[PDB]
Parts: sequence; structure tokens; C-alpha cells
Amino acid sequence: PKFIAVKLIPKGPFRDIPRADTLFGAIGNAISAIHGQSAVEELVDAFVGGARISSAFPYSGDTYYLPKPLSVEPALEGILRYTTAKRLRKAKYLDLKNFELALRLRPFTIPEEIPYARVDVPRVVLDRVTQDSSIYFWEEIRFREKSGVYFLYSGPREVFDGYIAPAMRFLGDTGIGGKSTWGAGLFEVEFHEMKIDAPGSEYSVTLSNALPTKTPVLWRLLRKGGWSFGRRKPRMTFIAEGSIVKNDPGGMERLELGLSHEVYVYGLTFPLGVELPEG
Amino acid sequence: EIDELTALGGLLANIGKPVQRAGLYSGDHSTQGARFLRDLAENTGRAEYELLSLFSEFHHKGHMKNDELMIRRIKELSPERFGLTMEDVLNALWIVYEADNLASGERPQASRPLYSVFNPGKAYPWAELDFEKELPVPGDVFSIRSQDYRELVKRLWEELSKAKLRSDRLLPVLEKYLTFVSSVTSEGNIISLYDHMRMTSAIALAMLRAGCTAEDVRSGRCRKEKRFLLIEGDFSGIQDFIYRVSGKGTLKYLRARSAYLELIGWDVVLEILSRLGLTRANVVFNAGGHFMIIAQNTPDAVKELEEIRAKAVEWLYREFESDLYLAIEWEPVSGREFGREGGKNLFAEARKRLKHKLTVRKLKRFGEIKGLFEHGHTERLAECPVCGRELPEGKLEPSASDPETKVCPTCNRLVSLGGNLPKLLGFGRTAKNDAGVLVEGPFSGFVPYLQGGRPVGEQILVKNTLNPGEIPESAQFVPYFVADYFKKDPKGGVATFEELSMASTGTRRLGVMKGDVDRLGEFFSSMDSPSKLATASRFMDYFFKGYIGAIIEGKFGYIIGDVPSLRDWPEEPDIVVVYAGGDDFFIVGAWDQIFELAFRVRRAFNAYTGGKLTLSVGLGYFDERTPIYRMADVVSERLDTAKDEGRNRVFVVGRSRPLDGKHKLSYEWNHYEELWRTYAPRIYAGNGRLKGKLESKKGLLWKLLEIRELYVRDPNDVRWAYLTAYLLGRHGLSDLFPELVGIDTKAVERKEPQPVYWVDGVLKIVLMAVRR
Amino acid sequence: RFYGKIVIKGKIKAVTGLHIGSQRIANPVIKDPHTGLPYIPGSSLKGRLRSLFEILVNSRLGEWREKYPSLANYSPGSCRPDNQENCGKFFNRKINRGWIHVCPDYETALACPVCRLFGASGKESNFPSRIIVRDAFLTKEWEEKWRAGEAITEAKIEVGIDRVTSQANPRTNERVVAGAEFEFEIIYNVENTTHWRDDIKNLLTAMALLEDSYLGGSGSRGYGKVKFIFDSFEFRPLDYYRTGKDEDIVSIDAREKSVSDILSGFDSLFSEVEGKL
Ligand SMILES: [Zn+2]
Ligand SMILES: [Zn+2]
Repeated sequence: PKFIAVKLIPKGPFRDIPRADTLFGAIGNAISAIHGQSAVEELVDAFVGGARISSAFPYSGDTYYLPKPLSVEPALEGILRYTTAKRLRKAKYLDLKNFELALRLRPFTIPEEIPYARVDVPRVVLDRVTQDSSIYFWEEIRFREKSGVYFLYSGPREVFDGYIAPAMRFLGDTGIGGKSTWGAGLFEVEFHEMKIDAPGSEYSVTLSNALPTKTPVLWRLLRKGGWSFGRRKPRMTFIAEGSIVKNDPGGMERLELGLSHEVYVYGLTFPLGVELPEG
Repeated sequence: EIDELTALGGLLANIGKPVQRAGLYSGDHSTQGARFLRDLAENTGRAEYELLSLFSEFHHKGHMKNDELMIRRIKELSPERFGLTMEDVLNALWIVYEADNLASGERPQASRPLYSVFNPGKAYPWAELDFEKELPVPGDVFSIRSQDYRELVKRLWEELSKAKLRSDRLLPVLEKYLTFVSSVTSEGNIISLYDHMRMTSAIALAMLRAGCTAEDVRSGRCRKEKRFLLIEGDFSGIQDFIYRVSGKGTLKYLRARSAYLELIGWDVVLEILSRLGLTRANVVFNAGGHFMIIAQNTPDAVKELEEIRAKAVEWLYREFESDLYLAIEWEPVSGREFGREGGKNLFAEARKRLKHKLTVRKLKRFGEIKGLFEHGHTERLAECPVCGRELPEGKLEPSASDPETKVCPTCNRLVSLGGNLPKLLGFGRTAKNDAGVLVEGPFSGFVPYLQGGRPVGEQILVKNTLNPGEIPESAQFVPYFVADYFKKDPKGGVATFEELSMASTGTRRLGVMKGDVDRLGEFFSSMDSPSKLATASRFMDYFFKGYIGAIIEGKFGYIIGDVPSLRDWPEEPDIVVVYAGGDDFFIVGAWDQIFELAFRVRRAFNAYTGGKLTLSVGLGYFDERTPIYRMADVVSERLDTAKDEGRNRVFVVGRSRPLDGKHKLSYEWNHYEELWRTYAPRIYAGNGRLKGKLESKKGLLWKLLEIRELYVRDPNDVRWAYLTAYLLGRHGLSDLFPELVGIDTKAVERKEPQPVYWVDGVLKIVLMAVRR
Repeated sequence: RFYGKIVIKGKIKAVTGLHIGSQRIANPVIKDPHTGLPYIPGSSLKGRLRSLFEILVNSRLGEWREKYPSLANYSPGSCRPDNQENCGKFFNRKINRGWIHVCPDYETALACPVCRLFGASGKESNFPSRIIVRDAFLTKEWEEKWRAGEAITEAKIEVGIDRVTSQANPRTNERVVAGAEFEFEIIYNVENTTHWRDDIKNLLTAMALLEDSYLGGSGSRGYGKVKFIFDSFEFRPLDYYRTGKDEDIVSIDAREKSVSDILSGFDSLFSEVEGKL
């Protein structure tokens, strides 16, 4: 399990931490520009076979953060004081050192500070003749000086360098969603290698949106829907990152939406092994 | 019937204790309650009062001797007047006997009152309920004079004569008077007399359903066998449900949601009670989207509880797109599992077996659906502009504000309910396909019982009063309390966001506070019997339900004292209690009275509890033009700022801090209320104006908050020490702020903030109360 | 489709101190939520280049009916006096109360010289923007003067004076300290090679107007005078994004001013682009 980490060093403030499906729709819309139409459907067949990506997760000066599994909650009492049993459960992200410990059900530590800060900036709308104001709020993720966001890739490198590494240079100059005409989703890219040790067992946490075919073991549910070319997507029941499946490959559902091409929604799981308690 | 006669048999058993502490007859209150129920059957009485004297007479085991005394007395008495069998009336005596021991636990001295559930050293002076003109503060112990117990009985003599002899009608009478009466006179008894008679009735109704007979109760088989079944549920997703609405529906709509959630909370609990054959005594508590019912362990009931749960959740999936979930779990216990055995608390670890089944079920958030992860693309859905639910087109109907927007159908029922809140006296639980129902629950429909109107339905929820005023004789009376203060507008209605802040002190702003009791889940594990937990979850319940109304009405100056207050409390304050659950509250209002209220709630809470539990209030200040889903988002994060630090501390103002970690933001409660005593009466006089000769120097207090901004870029610099001294010199104000002109060598060695760090929040409240 | 991305970089020189504000010193400038350095939003610079280019077209709604179609469907002026969307007049989008020019569909927005570049939503169409106005932050020379003890904001107290009795009514305004340097970045997208030319002529025209007008704030009391110093023109072709092999067309404008770049250097510096398109 040596993962090609893709670091996204932000320029302007992101609209959100990109979900896994925000990325794959961004990547597919890149390859429809820098590779034409037929290479995107070829890209979709590559992720069906072996290739998997993950959701984006923050990083703070090489200290790579990762989602906390839901494997720790049913037996957090078997780990370890009541104040510690809540602040460890309330958390959302764990460090790369501490994500490996909770896969083996070891005692561990939460991070102290979160890198990003969801701030809300007020903007205004002005008519051109009378300069009369019309306020509306707006809110976006604002990252710190060193920090940023990354995500993972595991698969054949001839699919990486052929597809993703072009797309993450085209997506450095048009954003990953949000009001990317205000310089929101823009970044610069550097690639790395990253290693997470997984204990061999039949249960697995998913580092991306699961969208399962069979019912998982323990799952934090998530409802979101996208926007392809001005067309609303229906709300789908993805699972959030860090839920536990047993031998589930996930899936992608093509959607109609009245476009010239079919539109796929990435929900392929990203399994890393986990040790579950009794239930 | 034979069912209900055992239900009142446990409920009316320990009566005789309130006639014992007077001394109308001799001792042995089982002999007293036999005479107290015999003479009530004489005048203005039914026939059961002679027969319900049997239950009070033969408990405590001094009266069932050789199983032989019980028969000859009731050989003369006639059970055929209602059709009771000679042995089946003997059966109900044993069942009340065992339930009289199970709710009690391991257990006369003199006449000690109700010792308080938070400090068992202190006690309650005896008082009535209804939360009006009285705050029961646990004070010094005073054994009650026996002359007081005479007028208690005569008032109870009259109230038992009027009320229908029925299980749901004696409960609001016994809760009215015997709430503050101790059951067993002992050292630090914190078990009330209402609850000890209520759980005695609650268990006896389950022992009848479990299927035990008289000699099985006599044998040791009925205890130490799995026959009881602790149902417990919880709503997970309340704060993500009420507050996630956009900039529509200002405060008539949020106040409608928070009572809509309580309807669903009762529409499930009352569904469990009817389907299992249980009364309202079998509810241990129900507050804040979390209940607990004691029930029987049959194979028959567990078939029913899976039907209740699967029908609730599939309602909560279509009507709300997985925003709210009702996780119901049960666990079979034995009889011995209630009381403490040895030194080990069996009831806590039996509650940990049940709370863990909650924690797993909150993870598998929608498991019993089977169309959950199924995908079917339906043509052309759209979403609501108010609440953001996705509906198919055509179901979106025009609103009650503008015909331009196309809101949910379930929002127009909550705007119309948003106007019917002052014109309201309760709800009526009735069938789904009825006329006049605003809102539907997971099992039934709720008709509004207005100001002028007649109640309709088979069960009638009645808000904030325990007396069946205009209720028919056939109906069931289910009283629920709710924190319900609201400032009325010039009309007869609920205030707006944009009314409260125009009528505020100083500048205009909306003052949201959201605070909650800390370490409360560790507190309810201290209890070790169903008598003890039903009390502690009810006295904690009535603070945020009833006694928070009397604080906002402006009372109890002896208990509270003086708070950090910009102006003295008005007659009709402009405060809108959105939600207040029992562990939690969320109150909006005029932003310089919410500031005054938070120190007025905390002060009264610290004397309601005997100094043992604390609040953590997270104050925010937001403009009227602000969507509520952001106001609850920022304030709850200002809550968890004041929660993870010390759990006894108030957030006051958004304040800048160094990146070291030594400087924590939110003020300790006692530490802040001396910063008001020093800083405020020397720079502020009251009612939004400043002290003498400090006017035309409001530029100064901004400059004094500029020097605080030099402490934040560099904490190590001592540039703030002389700039403090000089700016007070040039303006001639050398007398003000002596704590800030000099460094504190005591504060350096303690590694605590300097006194220029604390001055930000105490200056801004004085500054924002002036127009600034 | 996609051809390449003309990335403009350079420096913004706020010659006279400018103010933006957050509405929360009574009118504080916007800063970062962490470091506290002030900046220019991308929206306060896209919309300001939109207002100034909107008015110029508003005068020339007649003369540009042969160069651009979909201006024959407009007459100059607002639509405030009758609350009627897409009427005969030009500013036909009421956002909350402000009436802004936004074209309603695609095939009229493709010809309209504002909505083609700056972008327009409308109903059923949503023609996206073509420029990407990235934010502007202080130059590392000025990020270091932030660390060198200098104050980067300063309060100006203006007053309001009674005409007869000459009373004083002050107020405060936190501005950015005059003389500062912001480094900007404007990333055009080459969608169509037919009207490749005019969008760079119509963007630099809006900067000729922004250099004479103000950039937000009080402005007419003096708080604008933003000045553009260009440093790099690029092209970033479609060959570049496929492989990453650095063969992008670069035009040197290291000492070129924004009126010395429109025609003084526009045939000159973008001569190398026109062979590649
Ligand atoms: Zn709705
Ligand atoms: Zn246009």
C-alpha cells in the first residue's frame, strides 16, 4: 500500500474541502478538454477495473490528516476519562500517525487545531446607474499559510501519468468548483508517495464516498447531489469517509440529465483494512 | 377491570404516609390508609375506595401473615359488585407487594422533608407545583411541623372527591402536592413520594402483563428472572433539523418546529403505552428527544416493539430526508437488577447495556429501510426554498407569505401553526384521516385545541397545567410542560426577529444564546433505582420547563442577587424562548437582555441545584439580516469553545487571541462577574450612557482596545504598559484602570493572561450598549 | 472547446490608500482570517472591471451593432422605473434591488461583448465566465514590512460639517496604508479563436478606466487610484497541459504600462501568439 498522494497547494480560498465526487467530475471535465470526448469514457473504464481515488483531506505542513474510522465508537470503552471518551468521538479527522493506530484499535490522539477555517465573507451587488447596494452573504473555506488539501491515488501508474497528472495541471488554472471566477478553486500541484499500513482483515474503512451495493456494517450517512452543466443531479445516499464495509466494491451510477453524453457519479470505495470490535 | 384495579393498587398504596405525618389516626399507616379510603367511599364516593383500601392495608409485609388474615376480611367484602374473582383479588395484593419492594430497593425516624436530589444534605421546604411565584431552593434542613400535614390531607380529601377514579386522573393530583414530600423518612432520602408511588404502580402493571401469580411472587422466582424490559429511545439529529432553514420564517417558524418535535416525541411514547397496555406511570422520563419506558418481557410485546420502531422510522425517512432518526432499543432485565446488590450498581450497568445498543443503532443510522441505498431516478425533483427538502415538482405549493415562492406543504402547516401559538391550550391526539389536523406524526394526528374551542380526539395533550379544566370525562389527560415565554407584538401574536432588536438596548442586534448542562450523562448514572432516576430526571426537567419562565418574568431577587446588567429588568421583557429541553436551551431575544438573562439563568440554576451542576452558555451577537442556520452554527461552535475548556464558563464576545495555547477565550462565570463589578460601575452608569466627564471620550475606549491589539501581535512586549499610563494621563483620567497601568508579577509566574487580555469583553459590552 | 489560457500577472499599486470593509475603527478593511494582511478580493476586482466596461458599452449600444450582434435588442438605460425584466433597456437583471446587465440566454450572450467575457447566468442557459480574476495579496517586500514593525493600516478620521453653525461630526475609516503593492493574476480562457482578439482588448480597456477611476471604498473622496504594473504575459497552450513540457508563449512586459500595452505593445507582444492561436 504505497499511495500516490496528490498535494493541492491552494492559491485562493476553496469553496469546500472537495468531496471525492467533486474531484472525479472535475477530472472528467478536464479530460473532455485536453483529451477530447472518447478518452473520458476510456477513463471511466479504467476506474472500473482497478483504479481508485479518495476524497480530499487537509494537510498542515507535511502533517497529513485522514478521516477517523467509525470502527472506534462501539468499543471506545474497551480502548481506555469520560471527558476523553467524548472529545475523541467528537473528532472528524486523525493524523497519519494516528489513523494507523485506530485501524488496529490502539489508543490514540486527536489533532489539536484544524487547518482550515470556514469563514463567511459578505459581498454586495451594485446597480450600474444608481450605485445602490444589494447585500448577500457567502461563505468559503479559507486555508492557512503552509496548509492545504491533498488526496490519494492507488492504481496503475500508466493510468496516472496518462490521465490524472494532465488533469491536475489543467485544474490548477480552472478551479475545483465554487465561484472559480473569483479565484476560489485554484491551486498548484505537486505529487508524492505516501504509505499507510493496513492490517489484513475482511473489514475495511472507505476513504471515499461509498455508495454501497450491499448494506455496510457501520456507516455515517451523507446526502449530496451535484450540478452537471446547469442540470441538477438527484440527491444520492453516499456514505461519508470512514465507514466500514465487508468486501464491497462500490459502484458508479450513470445518470440521464438530458445531456449529449452520459454522466457517471464516482462512488467506488477506497478500502483500507480495519479491525472491528464485537459488533 | 382486573387490569386497572392493580394499576391504582400500587399507586394508592403508600397513601397513608401523608396522613401519618399529620397524625389523624394511630401509627402503622397501612392501618391509616385503610380508614382513609374507607370513609371516602362513604360520602361522594364510588365502590372501589372500599376495595382500593385493600392495597394500602396489606403491604410492607406485616399484614399478610400465614396467607390467612387476607381472606376473612375480604370474605365479607364483595368483589362481585364489579366481577372480581376471590382469588384474582388476592393476586393483586401480592403484585403490589413485590413492586413496592422493587421500586424502593434496599429499604421512619422523625418527620424529615424531601432531601434534595443534588445536595442530599439540604432539603426542600414543602411547596406546591405550577412553577409560579416560587423557586424551590434547597435550604437548611427543617423538619416539617405536623400542623402543615393536616391541610395537605384536607385539600387532598377534596381533590380525590372531584377527580374521576381512574389511573390518569389521580397522577396529576398526587404530582400536584406530594412532589416535595419524602417517601421514607430517613437520613438524606432524595426519593419523592409521588415517584415512589408512581413506579410502584408502573412495575405492578408490568408484573400483571409478564404473567406472574400470587405464589410465584411469594416464591423467589419472580425476582431474579428476566421479566422486565427497559425501552429507551433517542432522537439523533435534532439540531440539524430545527435550525437548518434559510432566511425565511422568522421565529414564528423556529418556534413552531421546536414544538413539532415534541409532538413526535409524544406520538411514539403514547403509542408504546397503548399498544403494550401501559399507563403514563410507565414513562420514567421524556425530555429533549429522549425517553425511557419500563415494560414487560413477553414474547408478545417484543413483536409489538419491532412494529412500533419499523413504522416510526419509515415515517421519519419519507417525511424528512434522513435528517431526523428515532433509535429505539430495549433490553430485558431481571427484578433484582433495579436495586443495588452488595456494593455494585446493577441498574447503571443495565443502563450501559442499553445505552450501548443506542450507540450502535445511531451508527447504523437507517438499517431497517431496505430501500435506503436503492437507486431510482424520478423525473424532475426540486428543493424547497425555506427548509431545503427535495420534493417532486407540483407538490411544491405557494406559501402563506408570498404566492411567488413554491414552498413545501409541510412548511405551510408550520407557518399556520406559527400563528396559532398564542391562541393555543394543548393538542389532541387523533387519527390520521380526520378533519382539522394541522400536523401528522409517525402514528397519529394532532388537532389544535384553541383558546375558544372544544377538545376532539381520544387523548388530549395539555400544555403547562395539571388540571383537567375543559376536558371531557372519557378522555385521557396527558400533561406536557414546555418553556413557552414569548414577547407579544402589538397584535396578538409571536414576535419577529426584526421586532426584538429594534426594541433592544443601545444598537440593534439579535442576541442568541445556546447553553447546556455539562456532565449530566455522568450524573444520571449516579442513580441506582427507578424511584431515584425518575425523580432526578424530573427535577432537572422542571427547571428548563417551568422555572425558566419565572426567571424571564422577572422574579427571585433574593435568590439571584445582582447580575451584569445594562439596565434593570423591564416589566414585559422581549425574550423569545425558542427551545429548552431539560439538558439544553436555545433562547433568542433583545441582545442586551439575553446578555442579562444568561447570568440570571446561571445564578438561579446554581441555587436550584445545591451548587453542584453548572451551565455553559455560549453567547453570540448577530444581525437581524442573518439566516438562522448560520446563527445556530456559529453559536454552537462558541458553545464547544466554552465546553472543551472548563465546562463552567461563558462565551461573551468574539475575541482575538494569541496562537500559543496559554490564552483561552471564554470567561469563567465567577471570574467574569467580578470583572463587571470592578470595570463597569466606574466607566458605565446605566441605561446606555457613560459616567461623568467620560462623554466626548468614546474615541478613548476604542484606543484602549487598540492597545489590547498590540498585546495580541506580541504578548512578550511590554509596550502596552506605558501606553496604558499615558493615554489615561493626557485625557486626565489617571484614576480609571489601575489594574492595567502596571504589570502583574503574580500573573507572569502563574502563566495566566495579563489584565489587558481580560479587558476586551468587559469594554465591548459597555461600548456596544452605547450607540458606538 | 479549449485552446489555452492567457495568464496575466503583474502588480497592483494602490497609489492612494483604498478601503473595502466587512461592516463589523468603524469601517474596517478586509484582512485574512489568520495572518491579518489585507487583500483585494477577486470579486471586488472582477465586478469593478465589469461595472466600468458596462457603462462604456452603454454609451456605444448603437455603434457596436455591426461588430457585435445582440445589442440591437437593447436601448441605453436602466429598468428600475418599471420592474420588468428583459425589457428594451440594457440593465435587465434585478438581483435584489440592483439592476445589472446580464444576458438571459446563450446565443445572445455569445455576441454581447460584456456577457461573452465576464459571463452571465440567465435562465435555462448559464453561459459561464471566461476570465478568472484571482485575488491580490501584498508583495513579499510588503509581507516583510509587515514583519518589520510597520503598520499596514491607518485610520483616517473624516468629519461632516454643518453649513451654518460649523459643528463637527467625525467618523473613522480604516484604510490600507498608501504606497502598497498587491500582486494580481487574471487568467483568461481561450474558448473561441474567432473572437480571441477582442477580449484582451476589452479587458485592458476596463483597466484603462479603472486606473482613472477608483477601486472601491470612498473613492471620490480619494481612496482609489489603483495602478497596474504588468510583469508577465503568457499563453499556456493545449500542448502544455497534455505533457507539461514547458513550451508556452511568453511576452515580456516588465516595464510596460496599461496604456503602453493596449496598442503600444499589443500588436508587438501578442505577435507570437497569433501564429499559434
Ligand atoms: Zn419546505
Ligand atoms: Zn451581455
